[PDB]
Amino acid sequence: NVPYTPMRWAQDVPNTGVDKNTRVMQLIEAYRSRGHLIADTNPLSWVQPGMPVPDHRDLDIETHNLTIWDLDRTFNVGGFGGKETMTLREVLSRLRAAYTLKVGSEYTHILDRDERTWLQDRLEAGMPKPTQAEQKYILQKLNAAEAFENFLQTKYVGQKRFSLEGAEALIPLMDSAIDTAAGQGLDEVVIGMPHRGRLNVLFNIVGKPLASIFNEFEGQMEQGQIGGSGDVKYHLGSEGQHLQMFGDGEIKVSLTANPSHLEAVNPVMEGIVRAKQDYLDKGVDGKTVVPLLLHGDAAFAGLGIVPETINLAKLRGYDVGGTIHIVVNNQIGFTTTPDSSRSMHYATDYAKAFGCPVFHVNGDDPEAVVWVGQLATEYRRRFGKDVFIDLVCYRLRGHNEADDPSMTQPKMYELITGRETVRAQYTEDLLGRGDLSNEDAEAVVRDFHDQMESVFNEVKEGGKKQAEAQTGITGSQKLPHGLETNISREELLELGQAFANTPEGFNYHPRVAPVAKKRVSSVTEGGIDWAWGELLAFGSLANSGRLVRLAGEDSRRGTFTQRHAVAIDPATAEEFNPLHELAQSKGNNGKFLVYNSALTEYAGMGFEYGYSVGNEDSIVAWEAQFGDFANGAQTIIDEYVSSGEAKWGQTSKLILLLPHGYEGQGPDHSSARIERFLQLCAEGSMTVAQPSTPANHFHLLRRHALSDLKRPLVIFTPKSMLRNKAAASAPEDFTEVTKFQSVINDPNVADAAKVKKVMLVSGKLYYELAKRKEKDGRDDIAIVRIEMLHPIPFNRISEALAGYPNAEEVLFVQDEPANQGPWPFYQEHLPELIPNMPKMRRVSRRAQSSTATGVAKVHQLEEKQLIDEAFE
Amino acid sequence: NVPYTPMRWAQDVPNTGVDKNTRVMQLIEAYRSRGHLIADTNPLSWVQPGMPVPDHRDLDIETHNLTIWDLDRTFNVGGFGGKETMTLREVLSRLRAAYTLKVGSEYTHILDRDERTWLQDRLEAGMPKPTQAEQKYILQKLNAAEAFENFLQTKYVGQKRFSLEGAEALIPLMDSAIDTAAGQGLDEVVIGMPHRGRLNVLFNIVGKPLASIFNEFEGQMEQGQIGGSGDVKYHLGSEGQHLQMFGDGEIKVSLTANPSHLEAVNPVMEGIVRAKQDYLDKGVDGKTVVPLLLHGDAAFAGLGIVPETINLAKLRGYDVGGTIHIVVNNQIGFTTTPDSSRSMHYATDYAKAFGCPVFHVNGDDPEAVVWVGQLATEYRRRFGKDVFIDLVCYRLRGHNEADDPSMTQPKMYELITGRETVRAQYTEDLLGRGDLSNEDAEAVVRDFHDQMESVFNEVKEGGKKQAEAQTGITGSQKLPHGLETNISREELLELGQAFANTPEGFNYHPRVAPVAKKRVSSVTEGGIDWAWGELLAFGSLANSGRLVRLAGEDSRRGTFTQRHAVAIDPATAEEFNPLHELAQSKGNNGKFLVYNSALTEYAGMGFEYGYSVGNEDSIVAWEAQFGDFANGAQTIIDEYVSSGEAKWGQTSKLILLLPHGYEGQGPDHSSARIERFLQLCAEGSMTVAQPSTPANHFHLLRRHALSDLKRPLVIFTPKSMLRNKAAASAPEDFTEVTKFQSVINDPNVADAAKVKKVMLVSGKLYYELAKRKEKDGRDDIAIVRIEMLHPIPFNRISEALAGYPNAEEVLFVQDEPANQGPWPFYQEHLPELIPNMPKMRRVSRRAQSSTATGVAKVHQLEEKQLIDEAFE
Ligand SMILES: CC(=O)SCCNC(=O)CCNC(=O)[C@H](O)C(C)(C)COP(=O)(O)OP(=O)(O)OC[C@H]1O[C@@H](n2cnc3c(N)ncnc32)[C@H](O)[C@@H]1OP(=O)(O)O
Ligand SMILES: CC(=O)SCCNC(=O)CCNC(=O)[C@H](O)C(C)(C)COP(=O)(O)OP(=O)(O)OC[C@H]1O[C@@H](n2cnc3c(N)ncnc32)[C@H](O)[C@@H]1OP(=O)(O)O
Ligand SMILES: Cc1ncc(C[n+]2csc(CCOP(=O)(O)OP(=O)(O)O)c2C)c(N)n1
Ligand SMILES: Cc1ncc(C[n+]2csc(CCOP(=O)(O)OP(=O)(O)O)c2C)c(N)n1
Ligand SMILES: [Mg+2]
Ligand SMILES: [Mg+2]
Repeated sequence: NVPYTPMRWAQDVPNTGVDKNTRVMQLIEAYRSRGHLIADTNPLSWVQPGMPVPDHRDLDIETHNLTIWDLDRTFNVGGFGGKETMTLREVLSRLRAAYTLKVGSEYTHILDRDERTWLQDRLEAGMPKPTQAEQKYILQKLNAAEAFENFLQTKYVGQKRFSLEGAEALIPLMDSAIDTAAGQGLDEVVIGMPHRGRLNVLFNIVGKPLASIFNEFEGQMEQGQIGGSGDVKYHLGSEGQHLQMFGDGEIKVSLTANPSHLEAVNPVMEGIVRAKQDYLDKGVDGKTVVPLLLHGDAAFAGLGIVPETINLAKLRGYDVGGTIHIVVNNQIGFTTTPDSSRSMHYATDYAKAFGCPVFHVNGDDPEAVVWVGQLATEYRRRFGKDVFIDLVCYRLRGHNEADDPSMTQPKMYELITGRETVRAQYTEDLLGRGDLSNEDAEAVVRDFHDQMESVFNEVKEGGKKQAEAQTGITGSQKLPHGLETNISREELLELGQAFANTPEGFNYHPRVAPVAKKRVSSVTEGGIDWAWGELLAFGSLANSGRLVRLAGEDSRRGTFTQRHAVAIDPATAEEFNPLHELAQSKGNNGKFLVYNSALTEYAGMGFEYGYSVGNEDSIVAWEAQFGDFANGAQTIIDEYVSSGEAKWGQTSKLILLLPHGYEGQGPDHSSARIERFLQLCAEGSMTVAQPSTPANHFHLLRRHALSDLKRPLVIFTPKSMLRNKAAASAPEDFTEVTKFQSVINDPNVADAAKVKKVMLVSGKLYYELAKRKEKDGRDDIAIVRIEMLHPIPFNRISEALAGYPNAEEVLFVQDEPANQGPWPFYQEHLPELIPNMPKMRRVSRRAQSSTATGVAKVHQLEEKQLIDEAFE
Repeated sequence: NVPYTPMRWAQDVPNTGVDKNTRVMQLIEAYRSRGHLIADTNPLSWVQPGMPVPDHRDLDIETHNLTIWDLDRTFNVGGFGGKETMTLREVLSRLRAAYTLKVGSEYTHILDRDERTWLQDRLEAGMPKPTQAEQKYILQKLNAAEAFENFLQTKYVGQKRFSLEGAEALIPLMDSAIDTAAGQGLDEVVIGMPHRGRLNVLFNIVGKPLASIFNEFEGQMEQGQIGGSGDVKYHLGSEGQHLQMFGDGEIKVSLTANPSHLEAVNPVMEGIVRAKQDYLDKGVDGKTVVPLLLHGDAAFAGLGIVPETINLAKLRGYDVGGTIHIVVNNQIGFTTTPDSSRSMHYATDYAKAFGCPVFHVNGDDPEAVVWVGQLATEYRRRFGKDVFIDLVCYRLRGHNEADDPSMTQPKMYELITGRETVRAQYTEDLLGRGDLSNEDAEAVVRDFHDQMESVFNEVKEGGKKQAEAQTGITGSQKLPHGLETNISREELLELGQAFANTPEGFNYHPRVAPVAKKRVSSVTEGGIDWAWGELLAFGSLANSGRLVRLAGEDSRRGTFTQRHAVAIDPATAEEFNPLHELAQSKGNNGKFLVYNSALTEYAGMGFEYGYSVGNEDSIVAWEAQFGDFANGAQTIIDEYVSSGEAKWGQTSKLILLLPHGYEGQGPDHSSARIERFLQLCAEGSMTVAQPSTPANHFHLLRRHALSDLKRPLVIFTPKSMLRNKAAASAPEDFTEVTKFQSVINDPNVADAAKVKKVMLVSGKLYYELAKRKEKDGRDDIAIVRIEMLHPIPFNRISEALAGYPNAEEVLFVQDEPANQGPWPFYQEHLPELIPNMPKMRRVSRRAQSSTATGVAKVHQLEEKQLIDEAFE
């Protein structure tokens, strides 16, 4: 059992052609670059049958024209090993000790010279010898891990727990990293992980009490929100403190909630870290909250969310100072082996796309694992980049504790069954080298087992409660009754002037300058458009002292060239942000931050959800280029935004801005899928709206921000109505009207006793129906708008309908096909809530498999047909 | 304007320490590895503010301790340039000519020695000088590209076309690759691409007639399916032939349809290629259909689907022999620059994760572009791997032709406006070197313009038609009336025996052997379970002579350990596939292929959809581990599966198998979201079913496969009912019952005149209601099952209800919450279709924000409450 190729027999060769010093330098370079291919990093003596084996002929002395006859000759090595001269025997010895034992390293692909040199120097010095106290501490942590698993196995046999047996070195690795961070003087560590070994990390790293975990197994579950539904035990989070064992440091440790969908926590935990860093406010030399992210081997190589999130690492609105990644490589999926899971040689090969170092370590050598953890945390602090650790280990049982792995992997489980554990091997090694006594080794085991037995008995004394029905979360938060959302006239004029107070030698672009002038004059003469209404809302909130963040694709300029929140000078390329300047000059330390995202919907929306959870007092909004591209983030909508409160008691106030409207641009530029969002709504989970005037958009945003109702808000924004002059607003609507309106009654009814038809509408189709009513002189019709879709404002609709006492019909008019839009939701729910209402009649487009037509002339024909049908 | 650092002044250094020959060899290695960092590959003299500049100090002679005084000394170079000895002046000259001009190359990261040597040899030989005929051919293609763009600009000013101006060298690059493939003797080339330059590729590469394109611009659109809705002009496909210009070769060229969602065509086009290769059947040395895939720079770096699809390249059921990738790098997104789009230095850095070569080429040197195209196609044929080309160019106008790019990128568009085009530069170069006459150069332009003018006039003679309403696609395909789907008794016994005809020294695993015995005995004694019913269906179809493909996560064994389609011997690890053996021994050349996928839902389902389009006569099925993970493939469901026929006239017969059932395993292991699928259904777009007996599943699959209705099928499969003994089937149900049943009436009604309540149910809740009815002895109830959900079998439901003439109530019973499951769909539609039916009454769980509870005791309490409410 020796891992190297034997020395071969050959004749001595002449020193002609390429000199032999050149050949020894090429050998040094080959080991530094490719020595990881023959390193002792696998605990099993296992080669997977269907995977390609890379060529490693570069690592034998025959390929470089050297021979056994050169081993005692002396060569120039140019500073290698801190020496100018050396023998080939000593060169080989040093290379093999540094690159071929229990740690394999990849770092030669890095482009910067100072980075490479730092790693090379530390990797060739070697691992320093640890003290006896340190060694005993590693043994205590290994014992805790294994003991906890065995206890649960014995007391709860059938129950599913996802054990860590085979990979117990994870606990001392995570402990090493957190300890190093506490020594550097940082503030917090945030963890995200999957199912494998979660209950073990909660108890041994985060500090969740043991009574809580035993209660969970007996069927008593802690309640997050009053009337909530809950979730399984390996999807929950917690908080705690960590004290340095040999130091005076202290750090805070947190773990975040997640669903079963793998790798969906990656963008969410990045956002939590960014929000916490922004609140501390320590600058460019700060970045004092550390992200620690755990993965599995199959998931890391397979799912596309992983590289999509790593791509945000060095961008302006997303940087968090680097991420420490740990991949638990146990050489198997569920029933699938690596040959069917990836086309890369290693699972951690995405690192080479981003220019980052990788460390592969054997999971049966605990002292090497502790060294790699320390070295990774130091690299992050100095260079501010991502680092990857690959922990090679195995899985002792099946995927869960009810599965038999021998059915599909017979030969692999011949090597696994009946091994000795990592705790047993380490105890034997220390007793051999005289580093520990037997009394000590026996106390370590006895003490921990007594502790667990004590707690267990205490938990069984208390009787078990019986099951009870879950009530719901509708009334668990209060509604803001009697809140006024209008600003003063002085405040409005100041916001207007912000766009005239340019810096010293700044000029606008000729096509942007008219927009600025109109903003300054409109706050006194009238004609405020949609974009200006939105910015007035965010600006007012930033003045009062809040952090406002807006992110999305092309969101600084706007997709439809409507926003202009940051302007650029054509001559010098200088930037200007008016509303941020005004906010910083009022002495409440408010901020208005606008960012252009990368081209992603899954990672984008996930990052903003995380930001809202990490800072409860910020106002965050994510914008989509068109609302039709939000189905690329369906996982986030279904697993976090729509259902997080009912499952975990985690609340958010994220704002989604989704453009919507039927205008003839085709099936992928027409609908944001209102019907889908209204399906997800129940128990008052979130608010859904489609306003028709800039002032009403202003009031909706301000009510959300100033209330104490911590639930999300989904708005359906316009595309063509942005520049419609019948939709503009007057200044009195921002300063004398006090509240948001959910139903707007018809403003052009001469006499209410002559009405015989009522039309209900939502959105931009109002302005067409109104136009036609004026042209044809119809005094028997009244058009009523619905601005808030969920919840249903049934008291207001009832009040409006009651105002027309001679009505015989009610029509519901929409632009969308009959199986889309708000009609399905309203035809089900509204008749129950208003019993005395006449039967409703739909007027819409026919039902379709796609969203809309692809021909423009057909679109125009359909619209004419629709409006004609509405007016008999 | 010289691109190199000037030679510096220094003193001569002594030849001591590290020898100077060693230093010259290190310089050669540095240029081979990192010389692309200073290559002349950008047509503009532009450096983006905000992007990091890599260190390239390795490329100057000072860092290797050499000086101007060494330039005329002679050194040993070890075969470089085919010489044993050389001067430092000649070394530098050769390195600069190979690695620093118009082509930059990355290949030193490849692990195989033979690959590296092949590339190195061809890259240092240089580009061979082309003939005059070849040069004139390149000029014809450049002219065609530019001329077409200018014509459309002049005749249709406002209309959106997404021009290729700035990147016209793409047309000769694609032509070079297709020409090389025709010389190798291959069969087809399949293309997938986005919006940028699509109408140009359709006319100049694929051969779509010009009349068709002009008609599109005048509003006359070609119809795909009778009564279809359509799509915009830059989302359509076509077919054609390509003849070799200087050869006797011929090849077929195809382009595939796609939606606006970027990069969603990547898995679909890979599947099309695999299906075509399988039909030709030329073996391991075949792989004679070439995939050619075009991207944009922002999309390639940002979206996660790209690396997820590249990861399938070398896997057993997905390999297609390599893919040629082209990235059109025009240095801008929409309004976003590379500094805000990626954290990699180049857009093509994912190549380094997979071990593949990259070529960067200047888009204003057309002869170099043609060389790189040829070299890439040769590399693919020899090594069978992926290859990446980065074409560096610019965008002349805005994102579309209605946008002003100076608002946000002022300095970049100072360099672009008023340049001379690539056609103009190339014409000037050839006239200078005496390679072309003026008469020739003028004829090239005049001839092409005359051709276009001719066609245009012809198109305007014919009058324009007026718009007409679109009718729908419901009746465009026929239903299989009078088809019988039963097999013979002889066929059933033969299928059974397949599991007894083991190879010579094969034995089953002890926990798999009972399953095999039961399969052999059940075909004569009874008790056939769910999994065996499914396999009997697929086996029968493979016997008749069809290719059957089943793919999914852990689909060979089954997630619930139920299928065992391939078995493994514990002693030797040999594999056995019974139903494939039987099919190949019947002389119709049938196949049963089962594969375990990687851990992906987006790339998995996309690949299977593509397979169904590439071979219309195959039976393809994709399986999900649980139906709750299908929201990771929402793009494919919404943009391709649900709506492809109505948009493009593209038909498919894919089968989706989605596990579903409420059993107490929590919110991410309970629902496949039936409500979402029933929203997408209209115009008879696809079939949705939830069967309750193995025989009925058998008949459903066989009706789909033997009919001529080319639409998809979505089935909701069980988890616990897999092993329920009340659900098993007898042999007569496969051999004497002729058809599939859509409604199953109650089999335990003594007297039909005493019934006073009818219950409607679907799925596994039947077996609980039936149980209770027997226990309590209720003769006033009848339970009726619905097996096909869409379309609605309203004639059968009417017939069943009419059989009970004294009924007073109808109850609809489901397990799902009230805002989920089939109730929303049925409460809307069923009362209209059956006017005389009593009012329906719901019995279900309450409405919820999440799918299900997380506590198991609460689940049991809810189920009891539900069934009690049903029975008064
Ligand atoms: C979904 C959520 O965010 S929590 C909703 C929880 N409640 C329910 O779902 C119970 C059933 N629903 C209902 O009774 C109705 O839909 C209601 C009460 C929410 C609204 O019905 P109406 O009375 O017709 O609506 P109206 O617009 O008059 O609202 C009344 C008050 O509620 C407030 N309000 C209503 N919806 C919201 C909301 N989403 N956010 C904040 N305040 C709200 C209004 O500001 C108003 O305050 P005021 O009394 O100071 O003027
Ligand atoms: C969605 C698709 O795949 S195409 C559907 C197109 N048609 C429509 O949508 C029109 C409206 N729909 C209807 O009228 C009804 O829903 C129907 C006609 C589909 C079924 O009505 P019912 O008579 O209640 O159902 P039933 O199951 O008895 O169907 C009768 C016949 O239709 C056939 N059939 C029904 N649905 C399908 C289907 N999805 N695939 C194949 N055959 C089908 C049955 O095989 C049967 O054939 P048979 O006459 O040889 O016995
Ligand atoms: C997105 C998604 N797809 C599929 C699954 C089903 N699933 C659960 S565990 C698992 C295997 C995970 O393998 P690996 O990442 O190696 O985890 P390990 O069991 O080794 O810790 C799969 C496919 C899932 N939960 N989420
Ligand atoms: C999935 C998705 N997200 C967003 C968009 C919106 N969109 C259309 S084009 C575009 C920019 C594409 O940039 P690039 O890939 O460089 O293309 P180019 O215009 O340079 O050809 C974006 C974000 C889209 N169509 N699809
Ligand atoms: Mg694993
Ligand atoms: Mg681009």
